[PDB]
Amino acid sequence: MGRDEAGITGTWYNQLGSTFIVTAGADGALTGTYESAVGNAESRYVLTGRYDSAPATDGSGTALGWTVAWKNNYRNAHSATTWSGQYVGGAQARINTQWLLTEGTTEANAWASTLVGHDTFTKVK
Amino acid sequence: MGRDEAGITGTWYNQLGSTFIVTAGADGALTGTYESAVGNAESRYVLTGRYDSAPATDGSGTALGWTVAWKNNYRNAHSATTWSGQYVGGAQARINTQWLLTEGTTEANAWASTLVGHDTFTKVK
Amino acid sequence: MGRDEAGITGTWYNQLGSTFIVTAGADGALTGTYESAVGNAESRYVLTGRYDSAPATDGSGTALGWTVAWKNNYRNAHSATTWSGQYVGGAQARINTQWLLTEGTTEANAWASTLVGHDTFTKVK
Amino acid sequence: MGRDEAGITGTWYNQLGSTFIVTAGADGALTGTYESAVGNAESRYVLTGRYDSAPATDGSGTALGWTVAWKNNYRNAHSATTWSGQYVGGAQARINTQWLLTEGTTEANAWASTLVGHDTFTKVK
Repeated sequence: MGRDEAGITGTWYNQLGSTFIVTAGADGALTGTYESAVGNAESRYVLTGRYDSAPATDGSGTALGWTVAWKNNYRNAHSATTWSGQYVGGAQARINTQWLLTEGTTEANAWASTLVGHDTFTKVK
Repeated sequence: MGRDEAGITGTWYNQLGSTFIVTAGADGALTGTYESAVGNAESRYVLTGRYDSAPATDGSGTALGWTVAWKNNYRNAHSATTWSGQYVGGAQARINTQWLLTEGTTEANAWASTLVGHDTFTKVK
Repeated sequence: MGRDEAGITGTWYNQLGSTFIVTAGADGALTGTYESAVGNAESRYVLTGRYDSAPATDGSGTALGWTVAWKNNYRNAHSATTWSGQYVGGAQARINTQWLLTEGTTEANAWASTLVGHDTFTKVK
Repeated sequence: MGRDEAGITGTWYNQLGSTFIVTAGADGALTGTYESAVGNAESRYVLTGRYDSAPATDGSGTALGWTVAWKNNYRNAHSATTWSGQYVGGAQARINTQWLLTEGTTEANAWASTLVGHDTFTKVK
């Protein structure tokens, strides 16, 4: 059982009103679904990622990351987002992330392929 | 069969001499192993990610991303990297990425939790 | 007179308790001083940057950016931070930024040269 | 006289064919003009920034950064780019950077305000 397997598993919400549904495996796996409240997206998309299943015991957060490719049965935005961040446990548990959103482009437009931003996920809202 | 399933599957190398071994699934899954030539890393680490299995047919690249958590049987760097980028097929196939490397930190040090960089992967070297 | 010259000029504070003192010029210049509450920093450092002196009139924010090199009479952290973001005017005025912090490194360590993060500045606190 | 004042001052070119014309001051200032070969840009734009005028003497690079707001007499792209990076001196001198490009947006679109990328500048091409 990963140190924060129970803390990470469940339904999370970010500041945009997106919904992150994840299961943390004992082995370090993250699996689930993502629903974006914004952008060229509708309904759920598959996500997969990894987390540190044996984090530091000095009060540090737990490093994790995941990917969504923005293709499902409804839409294809020809793009993928990766979130990189840390889980911080406790009464007001949080996942604090930064993300990179890449779209497929021509070589001439590849300089403009990637958005960067930050999302904070909580168990409420 | 994903449009670039065959193009993406295989062994890739970046400019640091790291080795990315990946299998692309028909469903959009990426699975495999990563070996970093640099940093607090030794041997292989599990990776998982996603790719656009039906990309644009206008000469755009194929969006993809993946995650490594830097824990294996040898070491634990209490960190995770996510790569976000695009696959560009052809004689000199490439995966062009940007990445985010987050370490677990205390809340006081969380401003300094995340490195950013860029890796280019080719099928040779 | 830049559209938001008066709105941007003044003393700003971020979520870390750092202090950003800036003058916006009619020509698009930003000049002032930065004092970091965290990291290898003490007292004030010179800053310079630019802003859009004729922003869109459709309720969009005002794009701006600035640089600090972390050398002053007290310390030299051999690093520079750049903030890129937008000014949003009104009762609860804000500057919403993302930043890149580069340290001088050897070529072997250059993959690890750059931190990324996000700061929100307000006129209170 | 800054350690790399003479090395940094001059005309630089990146991989897109953009032109960076800069003067490094003894005090740590960068001033000059930028001409982008791509995007919503024409002719020269003002730039300002900072560099470490007393870098480490252990073979590390020299940290620097600069800003362009994409307004000139010809066009206004309501955006600003900041480059953060390091200068590496020698026969094949380089400035290795990462950048953040923010556009002014509405609050509803602010998640999508910022591009990230990387530019390498050389004294030839």
